[PDB]
Amino acid sequence: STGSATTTPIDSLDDAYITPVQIGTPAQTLNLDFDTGSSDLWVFSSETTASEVDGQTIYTPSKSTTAKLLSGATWSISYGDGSSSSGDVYTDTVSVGGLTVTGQAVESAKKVSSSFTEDSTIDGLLGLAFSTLNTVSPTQQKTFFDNAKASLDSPVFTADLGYHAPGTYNFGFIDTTAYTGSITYTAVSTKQGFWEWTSTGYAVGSGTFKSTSIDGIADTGTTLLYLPATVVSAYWAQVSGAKSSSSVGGYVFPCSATLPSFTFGVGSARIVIPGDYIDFGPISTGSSSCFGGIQSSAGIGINIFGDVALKAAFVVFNGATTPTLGFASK
Ligand SMILES: Cc1cccc(C(=O)NN)c1
Repeated sequence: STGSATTTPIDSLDDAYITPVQIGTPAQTLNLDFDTGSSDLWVFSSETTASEVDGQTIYTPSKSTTAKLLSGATWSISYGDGSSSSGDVYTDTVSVGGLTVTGQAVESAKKVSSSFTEDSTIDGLLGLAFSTLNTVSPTQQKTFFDNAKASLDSPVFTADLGYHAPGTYNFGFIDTTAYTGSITYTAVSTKQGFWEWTSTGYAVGSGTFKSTSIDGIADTGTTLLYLPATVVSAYWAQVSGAKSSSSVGGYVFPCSATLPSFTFGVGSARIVIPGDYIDFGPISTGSSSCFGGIQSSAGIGINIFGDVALKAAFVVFNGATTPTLGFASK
């Protein structure tokens, strides 16, 4: 089997991407945020505290003939941006792009934090990191990909995120028409539950390539590119007027400035992030100060290849017995 679904930015800045997901019988279609940095599939639901729901589409398990309470199960998750959600669990049929899993753990939110309430476009998350990060207790549950894996033609999924445009998640196959050149594969550590790998270095604009190991995660659920402070300083030093602002919480620049590209290494291969990808617009409406898409990972504890980086590439998440990551230009 295979599946193929279109993923769509939620706003004009590509702050996140939503993918339609069919849950239950008859199908309830929810728009979920596919997140290779977490491992819970959770949704706004009929059980979510009423005051915390504002425009989201909800899953109602009582209306699904295939929904079964996972008795005694609870879940509770906190994300890197300080947001959080929690609730109980049902198993139900879940389909993505024609690929169907039965008995998928669907985590029903009883509580979500303010940032989820305030974003009407995201109806929940679909985690695609390793199942060892799943928060369901007392019995940890498997991700959609983990459950689908044995049935897939090939044990892989791919992320092809668009720049200010729709893209694609495929399951079970590699679309050889979706990238240029070759796919370069690189080693993955699963020890922290993430798609964790080591970049071979970077360059800024037309600058020479600095060979240096940068350990980080491929994380579709994170908007920006977070790298060591040395690397980020070297990037913004090439942008006239750029400054790190403690009041804003990162690097900002005048948008009258032209942004250089940023290149990262994948083995001997190179992925080039165009300068325009690194522009996240005015810090507040009407402001001439724009927020940077490359920020310091200092204090996060880990480097994060988020959407800014991944949308410059065709990315293979290879879930073979020994997992690997593949990157191609496109
Ligand atoms: C590195 C890290 C730490 C905490 C949460 C996340 C996550 O959920 N990413 N989408 C990632």
